[PDB]
Amino acid sequence: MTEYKLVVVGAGGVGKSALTIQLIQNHFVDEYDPTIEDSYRKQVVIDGETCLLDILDTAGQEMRDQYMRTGEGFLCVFAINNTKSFEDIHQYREQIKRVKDSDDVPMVLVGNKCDLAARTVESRQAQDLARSYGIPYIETSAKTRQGVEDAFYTLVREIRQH
Ligand SMILES: Nc1nc2c(ncn2[C@@H]2O[C@H](COP(=O)(O)OP(=O)(O)NP(=O)(O)O)[C@@H](O)[C@H]2O)c(=O)[nH]1
Ligand SMILES: [Mg+2]
Repeated sequence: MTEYKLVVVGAGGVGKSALTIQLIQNHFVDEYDPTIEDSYRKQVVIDGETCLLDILDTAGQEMRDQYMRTGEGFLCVFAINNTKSFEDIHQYREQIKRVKDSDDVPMVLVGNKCDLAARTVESRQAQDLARSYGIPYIETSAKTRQGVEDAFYTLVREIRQH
């Protein structure tokens, strides 16, 4: 079956693992557990297509290039309550394009932790940034599961159109 190699990247503590585990295990992890490198494989049916999602969950701690190279699509995540994680987004995108030798790689910008009230990053500025990159923007919450499937499925569809 079709296998989609997805890579989750972004600053430390934005919720990369929480989003992935919510998608794979149906539960919100409210634990301090920094990631070094973890991979998840799950069979799923998306729009009638039986496929295998091979997800690489990466570390936020500044081996990256190696895994970005094989990745077919990327979820670039930041937290809506951490301005620094939003700014860092640019550095991650630039590194992905340099490693993939392309100006256009399947990508989705993910604004996580939208269940929080203390927002420092307006949805407008994130949407504007996404528009300039030419990629979709989706707000998620690993806690309420809001937008979780949306983020991953949209990335798969982006890969299908590339
Ligand atoms: N309220 C709320 N907390 C979240 C959300 N996603 C993650 N968190 C919390 O944020 C903290 C860090 O999440 P985690 O998934 O470990 O982040 P990471 O980006 O994977 N960290 P690392 O890069 O070190 O591997 C945890 O306490 C987790 O519960 C969310 O949508 N809402
Ligand atoms: Mg993690």
